[PDB]
Amino acid sequence: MKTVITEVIASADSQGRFLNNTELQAANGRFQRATASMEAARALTSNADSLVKGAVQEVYNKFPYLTQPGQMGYGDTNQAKCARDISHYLRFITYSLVAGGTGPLDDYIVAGLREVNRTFNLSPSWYIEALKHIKGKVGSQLSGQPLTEANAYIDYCINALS
Amino acid sequence: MKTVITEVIASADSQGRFLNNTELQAANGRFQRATASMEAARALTSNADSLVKGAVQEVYNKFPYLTQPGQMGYGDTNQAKCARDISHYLRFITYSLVAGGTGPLDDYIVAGLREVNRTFNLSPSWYIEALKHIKGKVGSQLSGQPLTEANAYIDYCINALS
Amino acid sequence: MKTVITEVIASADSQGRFLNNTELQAANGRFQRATASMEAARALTSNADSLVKGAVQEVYNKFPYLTQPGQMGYGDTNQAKCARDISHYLRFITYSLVAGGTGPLDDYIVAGLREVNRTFNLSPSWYIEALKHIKGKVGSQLSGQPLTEANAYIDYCINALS
Amino acid sequence: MKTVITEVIASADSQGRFLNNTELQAANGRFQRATASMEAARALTSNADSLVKGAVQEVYNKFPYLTQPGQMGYGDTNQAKCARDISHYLRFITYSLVAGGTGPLDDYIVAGLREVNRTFNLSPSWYIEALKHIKGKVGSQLSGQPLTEANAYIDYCINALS
Amino acid sequence: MQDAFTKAIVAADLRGSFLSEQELNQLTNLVKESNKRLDAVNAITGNAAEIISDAAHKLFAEQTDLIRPGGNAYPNRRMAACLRDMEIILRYVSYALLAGDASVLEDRCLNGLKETYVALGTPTRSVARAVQLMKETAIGYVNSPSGVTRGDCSALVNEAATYFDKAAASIA
Amino acid sequence: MQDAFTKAIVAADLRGSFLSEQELNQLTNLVKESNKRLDAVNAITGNAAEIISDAAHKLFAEQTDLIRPGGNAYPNRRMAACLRDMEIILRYVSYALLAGDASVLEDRCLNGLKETYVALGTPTRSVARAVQLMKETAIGYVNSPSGVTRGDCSALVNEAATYFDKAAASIA
Amino acid sequence: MQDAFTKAIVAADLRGSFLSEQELNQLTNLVKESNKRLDAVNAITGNAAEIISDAAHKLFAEQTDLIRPGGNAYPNRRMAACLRDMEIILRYVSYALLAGDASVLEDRCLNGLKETYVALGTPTRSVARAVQLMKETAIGYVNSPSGVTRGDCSALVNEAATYFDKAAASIA
Amino acid sequence: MQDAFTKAIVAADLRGSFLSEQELNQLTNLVKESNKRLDAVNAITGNAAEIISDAAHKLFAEQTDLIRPGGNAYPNRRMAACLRDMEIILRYVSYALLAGDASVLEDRCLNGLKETYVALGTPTRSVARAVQLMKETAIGYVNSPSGVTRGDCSALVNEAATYFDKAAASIA
Amino acid sequence: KRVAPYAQYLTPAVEATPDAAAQTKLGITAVAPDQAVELRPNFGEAEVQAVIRAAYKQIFGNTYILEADRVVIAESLLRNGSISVREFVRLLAKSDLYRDRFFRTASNNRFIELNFKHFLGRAPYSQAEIGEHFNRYHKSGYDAEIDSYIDSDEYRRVFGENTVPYFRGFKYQVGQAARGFDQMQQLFAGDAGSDTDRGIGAQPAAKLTFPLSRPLGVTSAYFPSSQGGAATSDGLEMFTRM
Ligand SMILES: CCC1=C(C)/C(=C/C2=NC(=C\c3[nH]c(/C=C4\NC(=O)[C@H](C)[C@H]4CC)c(C)c3CCC(=O)O)/C(CCC(=O)O)=C2C)NC1=O
Ligand SMILES: CCC1=C(C)/C(=C/C2=NC(=C\c3[nH]c(/C=C4\NC(=O)[C@H](C)[C@H]4CC)c(C)c3CCC(=O)O)/C(CCC(=O)O)=C2C)NC1=O
Ligand SMILES: CCC1=C(C)/C(=C/C2=NC(=C\c3[nH]c(/C=C4\NC(=O)[C@H](C)[C@H]4CC)c(C)c3CCC(=O)O)/C(CCC(=O)O)=C2C)NC1=O
Ligand SMILES: CCC1=C(C)/C(=C/C2=NC(=C\c3[nH]c(/C=C4\NC(=O)[C@H](C)[C@H]4CC)c(C)c3CCC(=O)O)/C(CCC(=O)O)=C2C)NC1=O
Ligand SMILES: CCC1=C(C)/C(=C/C2=NC(=C\c3[nH]c(/C=C4\NC(=O)[C@H](C)[C@H]4CC)c(C)c3CCC(=O)O)/C(CCC(=O)O)=C2C)NC1=O
Ligand SMILES: CCC1=C(C)/C(=C/C2=NC(=C\c3[nH]c(/C=C4\NC(=O)[C@H](C)[C@H]4CC)c(C)c3CCC(=O)O)/C(CCC(=O)O)=C2C)NC1=O
Ligand SMILES: CCC1=C(C)/C(=C/C2=NC(=C\c3[nH]c(/C=C4\NC(=O)[C@H](C)[C@H]4CC)c(C)c3CCC(=O)O)/C(CCC(=O)O)=C2C)NC1=O
Ligand SMILES: CCC1=C(C)/C(=C/C2=NC(=C\c3[nH]c(/C=C4\NC(=O)[C@H](C)[C@H]4CC)c(C)c3CCC(=O)O)/C(CCC(=O)O)=C2C)NC1=O
Ligand SMILES: CCC1=C(C)/C(=C/C2=NC(=C\c3[nH]c(/C=C4\NC(=O)[C@H](C)[C@H]4CC)c(C)c3CCC(=O)O)/C(CCC(=O)O)=C2C)NC1=O
Ligand SMILES: CCC1=C(C)/C(=C/C2=NC(=C\c3[nH]c(/C=C4\NC(=O)[C@H](C)[C@H]4CC)c(C)c3CCC(=O)O)/C(CCC(=O)O)=C2C)NC1=O
Repeated sequence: MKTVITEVIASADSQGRFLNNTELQAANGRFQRATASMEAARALTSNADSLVKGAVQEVYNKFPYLTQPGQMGYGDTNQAKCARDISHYLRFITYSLVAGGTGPLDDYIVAGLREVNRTFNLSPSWYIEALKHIKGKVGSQLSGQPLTEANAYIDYCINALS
Repeated sequence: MKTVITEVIASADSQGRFLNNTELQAANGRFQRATASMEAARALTSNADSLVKGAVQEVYNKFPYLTQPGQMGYGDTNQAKCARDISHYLRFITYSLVAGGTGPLDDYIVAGLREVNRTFNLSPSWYIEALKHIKGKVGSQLSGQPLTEANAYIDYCINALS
Repeated sequence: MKTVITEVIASADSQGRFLNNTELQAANGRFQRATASMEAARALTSNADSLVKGAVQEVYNKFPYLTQPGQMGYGDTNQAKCARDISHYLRFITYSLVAGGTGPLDDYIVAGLREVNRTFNLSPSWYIEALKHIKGKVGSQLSGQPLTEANAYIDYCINALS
Repeated sequence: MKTVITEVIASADSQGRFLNNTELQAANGRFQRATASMEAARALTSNADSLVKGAVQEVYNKFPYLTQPGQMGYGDTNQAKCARDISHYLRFITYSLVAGGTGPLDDYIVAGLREVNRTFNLSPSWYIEALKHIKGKVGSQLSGQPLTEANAYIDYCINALS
Repeated sequence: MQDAFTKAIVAADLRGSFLSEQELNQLTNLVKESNKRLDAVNAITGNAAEIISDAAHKLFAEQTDLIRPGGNAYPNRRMAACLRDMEIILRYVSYALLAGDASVLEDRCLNGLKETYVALGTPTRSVARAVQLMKETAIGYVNSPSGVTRGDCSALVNEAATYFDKAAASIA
Repeated sequence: MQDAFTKAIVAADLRGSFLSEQELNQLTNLVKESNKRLDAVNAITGNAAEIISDAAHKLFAEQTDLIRPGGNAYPNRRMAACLRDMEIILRYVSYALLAGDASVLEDRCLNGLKETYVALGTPTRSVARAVQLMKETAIGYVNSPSGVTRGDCSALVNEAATYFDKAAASIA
Repeated sequence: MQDAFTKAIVAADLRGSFLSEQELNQLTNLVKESNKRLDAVNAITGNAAEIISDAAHKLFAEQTDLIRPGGNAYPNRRMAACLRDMEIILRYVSYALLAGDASVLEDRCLNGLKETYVALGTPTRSVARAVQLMKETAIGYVNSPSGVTRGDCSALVNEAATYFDKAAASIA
Repeated sequence: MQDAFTKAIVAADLRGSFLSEQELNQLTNLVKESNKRLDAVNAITGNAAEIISDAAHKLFAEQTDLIRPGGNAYPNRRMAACLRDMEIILRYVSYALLAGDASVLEDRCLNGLKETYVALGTPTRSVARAVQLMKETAIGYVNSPSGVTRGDCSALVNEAATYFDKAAASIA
Repeated sequence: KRVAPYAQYLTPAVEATPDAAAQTKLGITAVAPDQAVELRPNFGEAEVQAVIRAAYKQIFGNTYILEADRVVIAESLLRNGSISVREFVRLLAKSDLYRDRFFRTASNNRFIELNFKHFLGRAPYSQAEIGEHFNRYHKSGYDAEIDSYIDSDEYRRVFGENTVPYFRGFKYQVGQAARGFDQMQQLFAGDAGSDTDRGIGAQPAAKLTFPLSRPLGVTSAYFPSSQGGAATSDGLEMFTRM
C-alpha cells in the first residue's frame, strides 16, 4: 500500500543497501506532516454522515433526471448504493490522510475503477460532482495545512476518475 | 493441429479477444470447402490399396537397382515397410483433406522427417517419386475442386521433401 | 575459426580474464602436436588428385545408374563438379589438420551442407563413399599419429553427412 | 571445477558436439603437462611445513609492527590462524598443480576473497608477501617446467590479491 | 508492503468503518516517538558493518567447526555467503524498525528461509545464533550513540529485539 | 563439474590435507593410460552416427510396437525425439570416458532423465535397451579401430561400460 | 576469430589451393618457437596487475591534469574506468600474442574505440601514452623472468610491441 | 532572419490573422525602449576588443592547460582561432540584441557548433566559460557607459544575458 | 619459539561436509551458474552458436528443439547484427514454438510460472506477482503480457542487452522473498528434467499455488535460551573490563 514509509523501505530493499540519510530525511517529512493530515482525518471522520448525504443529493441536483423512474438515481437500492460508494471514497481519503500517501486510494479505488464503472454503467461525472461538493464544504471544516491535505486527496480522486 | 478453425481461434486467444467477423468469415471458407475436400478424401480412401501398390512399384521402376540383393528395395521387410510408409502418407493426406489444413501432415510426417530419413538412409527421392506417381493417377479419379485439393496436399508433401 | 588457441582465448575473453596456466597448458598440447599433424598435412598435400579421380569413379561404380545417360554422374560437367567437390573436402581436411581444429570444415563445408545438398539433389551417400575410399588409401600413405589425425578429420566429415 | 578437461567438455556440451580431434589435443596438453605439474606438487607437498613457517615469519619481518601487542600478528590465535591460512594457499596451489587448472584456487580461495578479507581486516599485502617469499624459496626446490608451473600458480594468487 | 499505519488501515477496512479513536491515538503516539525511531534506525545503519563483523568474529569464536573443512562457513566463497546473509537480515530488521511493522521482514526475508537453509545443508541453529549476536550489538548501538538527546528508548529497543527474535525463531 | 583429479581433490580437502601418496599415484596411472583414453573417446566420436543408427535399427527390430501407431517412436516427430536421445547418451558416455568420472553424466543427463520419461509415457525399459545396444556397438568400436597401436584396453572398456550401465540402471 | 594458422588458411582458400610449401614452413617455424611464445604470454599474465599499476602510477606522474577536478581520471568512478580500460587492452594484447595474429585485438577492442573516447571526452593522447607505458613494462617482463631457459626472445618482443603499437596508433 | 516584429508576424500569420492588440502593444513597447537598446548594442560594439581580450586573459588565467603544449589554445595558430571564435560569438550576440530575437544567433552561429568543437577536440566546457566571461564584461559595459542618460536597463541586461546563456548552453 | 599447540582446532571437523549442499540438492551445481553466453563485438561464428544453442535451452525449458523446427529468422537477424540478445529473446517468446509449448495448454497460473523461470531465472516471489501478470493479460492480451518480462526493470538491470538469461533463483538476490529458494526447487527438476507437455499434451497444473499461499505461522510466546554454555552474570563484567 503506497505510503511514504513503505516507498522508502521498498527503495532500500531494491537497492539492497541501508536506511541512510536521504531515506531518513524523506521519512521525517511524513512524520512532521502527520499532525495536519490527522486533523483533516478527524474532521472528515466525524462529518462523514453529512458529507455523504450532501454529496449524494448534489449528484441528483446536478443531474436532475437521474431521480426519475427507469433511471439510476431511482428506488431505494440505487440511492442506497450511491451513499455507500461516496462513503467508500471519503473512507479511503481519511485512510490516505492517516497513512501518509495515496496507497489506500490506489489499491482499493483507483486500481480497476474504469473497468468496473464501464461494466456497471456508472458515469464518473457523478462521482466528480460528489467530490467537488465535498471539496466545497470541507472549505469551512478545516483551514491551513489540514485543508491542503484534504484537498490534495479529494483532487487526487477527481484526477483519477478523469 | 493446424486447421482453419484452430488457426483463427489461436489468433483470437493470443490477443485476448472474442472471435469477430474476420475470424468467422475465415471459418466459412473451411466449411464451404469441405465438400470438395471430402470427395477427394473418399476417392483417395477407397483406392488406397492400389494407389499404394502403384507408387511402391514405381519407386522400383524408377530406381531399378533398389530391387537387387544388398539393396534397400530387396526382401520382404524393406518392400513391406515401403508400402506401409506410402500408406502413411496417403493416410495423412486424407486426414489433411478432412481436417481443413496441413496440421495432420505437419504434426505426424513433416515434424522430424529429415532427421529420421537421414538416420535410416531413406532417400527423399523415392518418396517424391511415389507421390508424383500418386499425383498422375489421381488425375482420373477426381476433377474440379476435389482434384485441386488432392493436388494441394500431394504437392505439399513433395515440397516438404525437397 | 576453431583451433586450440582460439578456443582458450574465447574462454578467457568471455570471463574477462587473462590467460592462465590452464589455458597455456592447453596451447602447449596444440604446439607439441604440430609435428605429427604437419607430417600428415605434407603427405596428404603431395599425394592428392588421384584420390579425387578414384573416389569420383567409385561413386559411379557403386551407383552404376549414375554414369548412365539422364543421370547425375554423366557428362563432363557433372563428373567435373564431382572431382571438384571431393577436392574441396580434401582441401579443408588438410586445412583442419594444419589449423589444429575443425574450424575450416565447420565454416566452409558443414555450415549449410544439408540445405545445399537437398536443393541440388546431391546424395550424402556418394560423399560418404568418396570419403570411405579416401580413408582406405590413406591407410598406407601414413601411420601412427599422422594417420590418427587424418582419420579424425575424414570421420568428422562422414558424421557431418549422416 | 576448472581444468582443461572440464573446460573442453563444457564447451562441447554447450555446443553439442562429440569430443573430436580439436578437443583431444587440448586434453593431450593437460596430460603431457602432468609430469612437471606433479613434480612441483610433490616438492611443495613435502616442504609444506617449512614453506609455511618461512612465509608466516616473513609477514612479521616485513611488517614488524604486526607482532606488537594490540595488533593482528600477536598472541597464539592470530599467529596460529595465519600459518593455517598460508597453508590453505599452498594446499590449493598443489591442488591446482595436480588438477591441471586454476579451478581449486578459483572455487575455494578466489571466489569471495575480498569480501572476507575486508570484513575481517586482513590486508592482502601480508598474503602477497607470504607468497612472494614462498616464490623465492621454491626457486631452489624445483627447476625447469615444474618451477614454471609452481610459479604460474603462485603468481595467480598474487594477482587475485591485487 | 505494510507499515504500522497501513496495518491499522487494513484492519479498519475489514470492519468497513473509519478509525476507532482507539487506533487513531495509537498512531498519534507512533508519530510522537518518531524522532527516537529515526535515531534507532540510524544507529543500525551507521554501524552496520561493525554489527555484522562483530557478530561474525563471535559466531566463529564459538563454533570453530564452521571454519574447518567440512564446515558451512568454509572456504572463502561460503564465508562470503554467510557474511552476506548476516547483512541481508540486519537490513530487513532495520526496514521493519523504520516501518513499525515486521511484514517486510517476514515477507521478503523470512518466508521460505528455513527450508532454503535445510536444502543447502546450512546449519540453521548456527544462523539463529548469528542473528542473536547481531541483536546484542545492534541494541548496544541503539542504546549508546553519538550526542543524541538523553531519554528512554526501551520501547524501541524491545520492538527491535522482537524483529531479531522473529528472524531467529523463524530460522532455527 | 568433476573429473577424476577434481574428485581426488574434493576428498582430500574434506580431510584438510594435501593429496595422499596413495591418491597421487592413482592419478599418475590415469596420466599413464591417457593416450589409450583419447583413442577410446575418439572411437566413439568417430562412429557416433553409426552407433546411434545401429542401436536404433536393432531396437525397433526387437520392439516393433514402438513403430506402430500407439507406439512411442511413432510418428516422425517421436522417432526424431528418440533418435536424438540415443545420440546424446552415447555422446555423454564418451565425455565421461575422458573425464574419468561419471558426474557430468549423472548431473546433466541422467539427472532428471528418469522422471521425464514416466511423465511423458515413454517406456523406460525400451530406453534402457537402446542404451544397452549403444554400449555393445560403442565398445565394439573402442576394441577394433583404425591402425591404433596394439595393446590392452579392457580397463577402459569396463569403465565405458559402467557409464552405459549407470545410464541404463538410472532409466529403466 | 583468426590465429596465425587460420590466417594462412583464409589466404590459401582465396586462391582455391592447398597451403603452399612457402606457408607450411612459416607455420612450422611458429610451432618451433611456441614454447617461447607460451613464456611470453605467461610473462604478461603473471604480472598483469603490476603492469597496469606501474603504467598507471607513471601516467599520472606525467599528466596531473587528469588527476585534478576537470580531469578525465577524476573522481574515483573515472579512475576505475581508466584502470579497467588499461586492463582490457593489456588483455587483448596478450590474446593476440598467444594467437600470433592481431585480429582479436583489432576486432574486439580497437574497432570503434577512438570514436567512443572522443564521444566521451576522454583524451585519446593520454590513453595512447598509458598503452606505451604498458608496453615498456610488459616487454620488460617478457625479457627478464623467473628461471626460464636462456635464449633469444627478440622476435616475440617485437611482435608484442606491434600489438601495443597498433592499439596506440588506433587510439591517439 | 527574424527580429522581434517579424516573429510576431509569423505567429499571427499561422493563425490567419491581423496582429492581436495584445501583440501590437508588446511591439509598441519595444519601440518605446529602443533608444536604450541602441545604447546597449553600442556598449558592446564600442568595447568589443576589450570584452574579448579581458574574457581571454581571464580564461587562460583559470585554465592554464589550454596554453601548454597539448592544450587547445596552443600554439599561435590555435590561440588566434580561439580569439576569433570569441569575436564571432560576441558579434552574433550583439546582432540578436539589436534584433530583439535570438534567431540569427541560433541559426548562423550556434547551429552545429557543439558538434564542430567535438569533432575538432576543442573542449566545449572551456568555450562555454569564455562565453560566460564575455557576458560578465559585456553587461558591465551595458550598465556603466559614457554620459548616457540615467535610467533602468535591467530588462535589456537580462535579455543580453539570455543570449550569452543560450550560446553557453548550446556549446557546453 | 615453539607453538602453542593447535591441532585440537583441526579435528574432524565436528560432523563435517565438503561443499555438498549444491550437489546433495542436485543440479544446483550445474545451476549455481556461470554467466550466460554473452555477445561481444565482432563476434565470430563460435560466439553466435553458443548464444544460439544456449538461448534455446534456457528459454524453451530444455525441451528438445529439433532441427526441423529452428526459428530461422530469429537467428538471422541476430547474426547479421541488427538485434540484441534481449530482442532476440523477445522474438523467441512470441514465436509459435514458445506459444504452443507453454501458453496454449497451461492455465494462466501455470503459464505465468514458466515465464518467471524462462525469463528471469527465478520463481514468483509472491502471490501478488501472479495477480499482476494475469490481469495484464486480460486487458492487453498475450503479446503485451510477454513483453512485460523482457521489458522490465528487473530483467533489464540484470541481463543487460547482451547477456543471456540464466538461473539465479538459487542464490540470494537482493529483494527476494524468503520463499524464493524453496519454490525454485519445485520449478527445477534437475538437469535431465525438462519442462514439457508431451506425456499428456495438456501440461501440468500449476505447482506453486499451494506453495505460494502457505501462511506466516506464529510460534508465539517463545522463551529464549541461554543454554548453550554458562554465560556471565554478574556486576564484575564491566569492571574487569575497566
Ligand atoms: C472499495 C471501493 C469500491 C467502490 C468505489 C465500489 C463501486 C461500485 N458501485 C457499484 C454499483 C452501483 N453504484 C451506483 C452509484 C450511484 N447510484 C446513484 O443513485 C448515483 C447516481 C450513484 C452514486 C453517485 C449504483 C446505482 C449501483 C448499482 C449498479 C447495478 O448493479 O446496477 C458496484 C457493483 C457491485 C454492487 O452492485 O455493489 C461497485 C463495485 N465498489 C467498491 O468496492
Ligand atoms: C507416421 C508417419 C511415419 C513415416 C512416414 C515413417 C517412416 C519410417 N520409415 C522407416 C523405415 C524404412 N522405410 C523404408 C522405405 C522404403 N523401402 C523400400 O523398399 C523403398 C525404397 C522405400 C519406400 C518408398 C525401409 C526399407 C525402411 C527400413 C529401414 C531400416 O530399418 O533399415 C522408419 C524406421 C522405423 C522402422 O523401421 O519402421 C520410419 C520412422 N514412420 C512414421 O511413423
Ligand atoms: C566450399 C565447399 C563447397 C562444397 C562441398 C560445394 C558443393 C556443391 N556441389 C554443387 C553441385 C554439384 N555437385 C555434384 C556432385 C557430383 N556429381 C557426380 O558426378 C557425383 C555423383 C558427385 C561427386 C561425388 C554435381 C553433379 C553438381 C551439379 C549440380 C547441379 O547444378 O545440377 C554445388 C552447386 C553450385 C554448383 O553448381 O557448383 C555446390 C555448392 N560447394 C562448395 O562451395
Ligand atoms: C579455504 C580457504 C580459506 C582462506 C584463505 C581463509 C581465510 C580466513 N582467515 C580468517 C581469519 C584470520 N586470518 C588471520 C591472518 C593473519 N594473522 C596474522 O598473524 C598474519 C598477519 C596473517 C597471516 C598472514 C587472522 C589474525 C585471522 C583472525 C581474524 C579474526 O577473526 O579477527 C577467516 C575468518 C574465520 C576465522 O576466524 O577463521 C577466514 C575465512 N578461510 C578459508 O576458508
Ligand atoms: C535525519 C533523520 C532524523 C533523525 C535521526 C532525527 C533525530 C531526532 N532525535 C530527536 C530527539 C531524541 N532522540 C532520542 C533518542 C535516544 N535517546 C537516548 O537516550 C537513546 C540513546 C536514543 C534512543 C534511540 C531522545 C531521547 C530524544 C529526545 C526526546 C524526543 O524528541 O522524543 C529530535 C528532536 C530534537 C532533539 O531533541 O534533539 C530529532 C530531530 N530527526 C530526523 O529528521
Ligand atoms: C588427438 C588426441 C590424441 C589421441 C587419440 C592420441 C592417441 C595415442 N594413442 C597412443 C597409444 C596407444 N593407444 C592404444 C589404444 C588401443 N589399443 C588397442 O589395441 C585398442 C584397440 C585401443 C584401445 C583404446 C594402445 C594399446 C597404445 C600403445 C600403448 C600406450 O601408449 O599407452 C599414443 C602413443 C603413441 C603410439 O604408440 O602410437 C598416442 C599419441 N594422442 C593424442 O594426442
Ligand atoms: C604451461 C604452458 C607452457 C609454457 C609456459 C612452456 C614453456 C617452455 N619454455 C621452454 C623453453 C624456452 N623458453 C624460452 C624463453 C625465454 N628465454 C629468454 O631468455 C627470455 C627471457 C624468454 C623469452 C620469452 C627459451 C629461450 C627457451 C629455450 C629454447 C626453446 O625451447 O625454444 C620449454 C622447453 C623446455 C625448456 O627448455 O625448458 C617449455 C616447455 N611450456 C608449456 O607447456
Ligand atoms: C546612433 C544610434 C542611436 C543611439 C545609441 C541613441 C541613444 C539614445 N539614448 C537615449 C536615452 C537613454 N538611454 C538610456 C540608456 C542607459 N541608461 C542607463 O542608466 C544605462 C547605463 C544605459 C542602459 C543601456 C536611458 C536610461 C535613456 C533615457 C530614457 C529613454 O529615452 O528611454 C535617447 C533619447 C535622448 C536622451 O534622453 O538622451 C537617444 C537618442 N539614439 C540613436 O539614434
Ligand atoms: C539433458 C539432456 C536431455 C535428455 C536426455 C532429454 C530427454 C527428453 N526426451 C524427451 C522426449 C522424448 N524422448 C523420446 C525417446 C524415446 N521414445 C521411445 O519410444 C524410445 C524408447 C526412446 C528412444 C530410445 C520420445 C519419443 C519423446 C517424445 C515424447 C512425446 O512428446 O510424446 C523430452 C521432452 C522434450 C522434447 O520432446 O524435446 C526430454 C526433456 N532432454 C534433454 O535435454
Ligand atoms: C531474501 C534475502 C535473501 C536471504 C536471507 C538469502 C539466503 C540464502 N543464503 C544462501 C547461501 C548461504 N548462506 C550461508 C550462510 C551461513 N553459513 C553458515 O555456516 C552460517 C551458519 C551462515 C552465516 C551466518 C552459506 C555458507 C551459503 C552457501 C551455501 C553453499 O552454497 O554451500 C542462498 C543460496 C544462493 C546463494 O548462495 O547466493 C540463499 C538464497 N538469499 C536471499 O536472497
